[PDB]
Amino acid sequence: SGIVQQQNNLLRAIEAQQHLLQLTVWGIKQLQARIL
Amino acid sequence: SGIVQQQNNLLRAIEAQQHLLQLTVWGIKQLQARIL
Amino acid sequence: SGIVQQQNNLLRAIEAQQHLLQLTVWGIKQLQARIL
Amino acid sequence: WMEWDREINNYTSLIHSLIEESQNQQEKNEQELL
Amino acid sequence: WMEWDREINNYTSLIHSLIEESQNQQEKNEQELL
Amino acid sequence: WMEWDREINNYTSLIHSLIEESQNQQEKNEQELL
Repeated sequence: SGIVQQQNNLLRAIEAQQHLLQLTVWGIKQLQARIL
Repeated sequence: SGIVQQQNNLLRAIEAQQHLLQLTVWGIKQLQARIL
Repeated sequence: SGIVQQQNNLLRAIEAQQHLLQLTVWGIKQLQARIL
Repeated sequence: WMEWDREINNYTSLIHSLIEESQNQQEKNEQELL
Repeated sequence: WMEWDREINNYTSLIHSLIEESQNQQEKNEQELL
Repeated sequence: WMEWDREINNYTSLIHSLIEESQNQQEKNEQELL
């Protein structure tokens, strides 16, 4: 159970990081549009 | 098995995100070279 | 054990990536401060 | 920059599929535990 | 850009909590194995 | 920016090692299941 529980915690961590990844890409494209 | 299976799915997700991380760093260094 | 072991390896990978995520955000805000 | 764009979408699509596959296996694994 | 800032801190706080929760479950799961 | 560079490579090297270690444990764990 603790393993299935930990897996859920890891998956949620990856999904959270994925949002962060999208936000940094949005930041990069915004800055690139004005500097390219 | 489902746990080992899920672990594979998580690991592949992390590796995919790692590529994304590298791409954003490449974007940042490119923009930094021209703005520094 | 190998599963608990793999979970540790995944968690450390996510934490490492989180540092990378913070560093790219720092890079983005730095470049944004000078281009906004 | 166009290659970076395609590589950014390519990996984003693989990550979406893996996050979704994992979401499903999470439900299945929780079911199998019960 | 202010929304991006808040969204960046919002997800960073959720990731900190999940990394910390996982850190604890890692210790508990290692204990249960022994 | 030079510190950021070193910190970026430092974490990239730790992530490579952990992705590789995980890749190996994935094969070992799949073997142990069979």
